[PDB]
Amino acid sequence: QIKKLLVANRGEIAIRIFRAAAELDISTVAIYSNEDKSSLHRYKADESYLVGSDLGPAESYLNIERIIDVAKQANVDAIHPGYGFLSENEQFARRCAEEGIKFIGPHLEHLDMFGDKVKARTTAIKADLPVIPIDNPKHIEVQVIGDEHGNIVHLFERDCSVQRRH
Amino acid sequence: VSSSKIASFSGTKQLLDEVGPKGVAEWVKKQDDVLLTDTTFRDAHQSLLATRVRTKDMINIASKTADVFKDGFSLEMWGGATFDVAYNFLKENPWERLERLRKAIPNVLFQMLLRASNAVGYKNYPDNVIHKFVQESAKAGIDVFRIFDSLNWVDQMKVANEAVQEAGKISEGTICYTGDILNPERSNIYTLEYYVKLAKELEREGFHILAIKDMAGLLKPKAAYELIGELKSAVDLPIHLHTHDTSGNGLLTYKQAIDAGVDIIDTAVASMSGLTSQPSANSLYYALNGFPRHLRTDIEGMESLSHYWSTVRTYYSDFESDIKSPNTEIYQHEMPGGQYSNLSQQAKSLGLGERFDEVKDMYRRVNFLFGDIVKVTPSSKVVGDMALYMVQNDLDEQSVITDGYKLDFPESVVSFFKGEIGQPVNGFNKDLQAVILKGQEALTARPGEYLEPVDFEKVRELLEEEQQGPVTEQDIISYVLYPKVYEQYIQTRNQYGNLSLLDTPTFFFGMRNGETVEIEIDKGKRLIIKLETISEPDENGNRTIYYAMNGQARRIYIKDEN
Amino acid sequence: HKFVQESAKAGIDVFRIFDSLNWVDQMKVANEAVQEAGKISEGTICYTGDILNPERSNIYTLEYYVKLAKELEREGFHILAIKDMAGLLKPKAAYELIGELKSAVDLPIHLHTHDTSGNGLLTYKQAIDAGVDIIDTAVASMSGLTSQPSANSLYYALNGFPRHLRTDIEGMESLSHYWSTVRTYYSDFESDIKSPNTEIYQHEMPGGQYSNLSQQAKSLGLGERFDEVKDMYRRVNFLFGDIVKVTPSSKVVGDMALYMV
Amino acid sequence: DKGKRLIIKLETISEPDENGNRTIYYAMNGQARRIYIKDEN
Amino acid sequence: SGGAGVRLDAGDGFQGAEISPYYDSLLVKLSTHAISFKQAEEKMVRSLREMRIRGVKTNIPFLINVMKNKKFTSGDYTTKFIEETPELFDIQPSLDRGTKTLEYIGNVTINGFPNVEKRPKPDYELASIPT
Ligand SMILES: O=CCCCC[C@@H]1SC[C@@H]2NC(=O)N[C@@H]21
Ligand SMILES: [Mn+2]
Ligand SMILES: [Mn+2]
Repeated sequence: QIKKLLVANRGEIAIRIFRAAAELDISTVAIYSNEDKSSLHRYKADESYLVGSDLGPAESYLNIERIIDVAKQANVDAIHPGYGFLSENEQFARRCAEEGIKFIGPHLEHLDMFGDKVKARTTAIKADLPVIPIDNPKHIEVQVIGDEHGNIVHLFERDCSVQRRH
Repeated sequence: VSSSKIASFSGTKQLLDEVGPKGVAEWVKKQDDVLLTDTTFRDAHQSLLATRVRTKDMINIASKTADVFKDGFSLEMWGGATFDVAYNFLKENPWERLERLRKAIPNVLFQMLLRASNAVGYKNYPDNVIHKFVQESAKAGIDVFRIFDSLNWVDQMKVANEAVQEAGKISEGTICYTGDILNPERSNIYTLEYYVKLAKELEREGFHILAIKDMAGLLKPKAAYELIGELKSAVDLPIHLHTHDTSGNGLLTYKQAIDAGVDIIDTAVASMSGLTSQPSANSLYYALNGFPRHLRTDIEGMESLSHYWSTVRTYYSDFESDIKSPNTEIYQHEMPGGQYSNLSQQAKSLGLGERFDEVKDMYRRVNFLFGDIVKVTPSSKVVGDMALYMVQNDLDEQSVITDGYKLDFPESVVSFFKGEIGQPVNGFNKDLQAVILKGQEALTARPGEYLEPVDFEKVRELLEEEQQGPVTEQDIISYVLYPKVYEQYIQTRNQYGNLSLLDTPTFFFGMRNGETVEIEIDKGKRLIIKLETISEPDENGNRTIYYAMNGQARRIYIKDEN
Repeated sequence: HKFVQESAKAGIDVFRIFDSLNWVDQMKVANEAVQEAGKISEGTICYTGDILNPERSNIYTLEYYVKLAKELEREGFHILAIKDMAGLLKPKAAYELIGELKSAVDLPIHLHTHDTSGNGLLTYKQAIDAGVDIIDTAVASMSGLTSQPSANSLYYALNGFPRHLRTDIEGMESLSHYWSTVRTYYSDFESDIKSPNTEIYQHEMPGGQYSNLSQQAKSLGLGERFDEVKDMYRRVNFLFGDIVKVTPSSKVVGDMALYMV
Repeated sequence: DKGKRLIIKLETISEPDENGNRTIYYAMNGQARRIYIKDEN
Repeated sequence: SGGAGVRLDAGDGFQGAEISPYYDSLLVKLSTHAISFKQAEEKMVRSLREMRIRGVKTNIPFLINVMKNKKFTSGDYTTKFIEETPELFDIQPSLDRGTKTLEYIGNVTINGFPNVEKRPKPDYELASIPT
């Protein structure tokens, strides 16, 4: 039931989501930093706002408080964080629901369940999967899409074994 | 200031909603403080910047003005030269100015200056044009109509008054000041009893507020005392003083009218005030320290508004006047407002620049020749045009009769003697008049009487056929007022769109290489334009502009004009 | 001494003597020089603060000026001068201050103000009701803003009031017109100010100073925070114990304000 | 070479910049193509 | 790129963006798709070889160089791949005629030729060439 959507992000994932949103007939907001005044992603939404003159290049996309005004200002009612600033962040999520704004990610308990290291380890053992100590390793990952109704499929795997250190 | 905060203010606007026009006036009368009407949006720049200031520059501080003037009586923000100019030079719609400001400043009354005969027009209109204009202006947000007449002829003021009363809005009936009541030898006619008898008249005509319009800044400090003291016991109407600071005596006049009990005064922001503008509100506020009545305003906000207009005024420097000092010669010639400059930029275009002296001198004499008249637009244009002509043809109080049969007087004079601007207070010298009309008949009644009502039907079907289709009430009334100028606005708008959205340095100067410019369209959605380069001219003389609009590379073709 | 003598000889008849801190002991030396030269010695008080407003100073009160005027009468000045170097003298204040001193001291009172707030003329109006003997003006085309109030203007302003300006206006309009043209030769030197300015009452910078002090604030890197410099100029006044500001004391406060931002 | 060839339109050259570099706008085999030329004196 | 099996998700690249040192530089996301894995690879390499990005260095060649590799086509590869395949880094820049020729023309157009006076450019007889 979402009339408009703000992306707490930039670049490809922003554009990507803007497009998804356009497809569902949804009005979209973009945020930018002073360094992104002319980044592609500013242009590809219906609405564009400065996160604030006084906020540096790194800070712009990481200020929980400041992003959320832009939101409330634009009569927005959902935020998609994309990946890689506040997408994993426990506080940002909490804040969103509080302001009435819908966080497009898993539930509040999931983020710190999985976000810490030491805690992920506990969770898995509670559903027993493997762990302990790695020759000719292969990096394999499984996409899962679950709803808010305990219907949770998986979209098979990928093979991210082609890497340099990080 | 935030719109939420503005949505919560109650000022003279919502007063009008609750108590109606007669209730507003009543409430003016009970205020101890002098109330102020700010004139930054009309008369300040009409006087200092040839009416050039653009909606965009006003929209920008509107929310700060709503906060700053919250306790004001009104914002004078429409009428005068602003309708024509906006359409004509700024090529923007003065109705969009009215309505965009209305939304941003919901709390304070809106004032416009409304000329009796023709509203805001330039010729004479039938009565149903006046009514249409006032209907639509009221609908669009105008609350206080300062109805004035070029010649203080009350008969000519009635039609507008009716309109405003019907619209349920506030009519201020205006008296224009000339002569000098301090000086028995200035005039028999323009004496203190003359203002009293005319106040008493506008009051019997149902005007809610009485305005003294001192358009040539002629009302001397003591005279302001005397005049307002007499009017206040002569009538029940709140009195609303308007003057210009061209003599440098604006503040003192305002002080004296305050001691004498005036209700509302017109000031401007400091940076936009003084000489031919109104006296400064920032100064008066301090000038009254330790006297009996206080100016009702926020000076901290005013100092802040002044700083804004300091910078914006800079955008308009090609439109500043020569005038850089007060002038006390006005007491002799009585040249209203800008005229003194509007009329030298003209005496030069006729190889008279070298003897504007003798022109100043003829203006005065001409005034007594035309039998001592009130000199606002457009009567000041009559007197001016006659002075030019008379200097240029080496003419005389006596030569104008003797040699008048072969003379060929400027249109605007024939038209004054023909009655087309109304009836002067002292009639026409019949012989002066014969020699200028050369036979044609003068009007008896007020001009509008003689006019076929306009048929807005025919106008609508003419606009709809010209434009795509759907056309509004404002469009229709605009065209009736300014046919040529309205059509030129549509053509411009087809070619180029809504230009009132560009900022002023872009609207006048374009852009420079490397420049990036943002045009605000909606909230959060702006046109990002950046200029990569300008080419050399092709064969048919077209230079190619290389933009990057909204990131996207883009290419435009302009004919170089040389 | 050598300067006053030569000056006298060469045609100067009236010496207006002022100190930038209103320190009487520093004026005695020029005064003795003027007395010895048989010429007129004008004893200047500089106006600061704001005698209408008790919050402004426990020091610059009506009583401080009265006291300071009598002290000048004792050193044997022939005229009393009030230099309102920043135009801080509000209208009601001038009325009250000229009142007191006209009953405090038997000296003619000579009033000098600048029109920077826009109220100059109003001030002269008020001082004139209060009994004042001489005022400083300028011709219209040489007046206004940071200059003197207009003589031409004051002339017509006082029509119908009891006293009047003793001058020839028709001659003044002529003076005005001549200077209006001459001013033109000098345009490369024209103030940047073009408006009256009532922040004058908060920061108290004299004369032209607040545009020099603004040049300077830019020629450094503080043009954007000029609001902070105006504020510091003010605060730096109290830091220094609340002082009269005319050359060179006003430079001191400006210099300090620049330094501290 | 045999039936491979470069089609170049020079559309415009720009006024220089502080660093002292002109921008040449071309079209090349169907492509917008921008180039930086240093300007010696 | 475009065409069969190619998907492109815009990042920072276009027209004339400046890319800054402030964020992860990602110009385009390029994905390809076919029924065979080899076929998707030879699709990737087509597409990579089509791209032109100019004014910045890119990682295209390295990427070409992983695609072409038998040991990635084999499918049997471990996260130890890149580290135990040193020759992924063997990168020749080819003689990008086009670019170079624009540099030369630009240079002469602006700074003229050594011994040669700046006149209006010849090829000024429409008498072409006997053959
Ligand atoms: O400074 C002049 C522009 C550079 C032209 C370069 C050409 S390449 C062949 C010939 N050899 C040179 O040293 N310069 C010209
Ligand atoms: Mn006016
Ligand atoms: Mn001085």
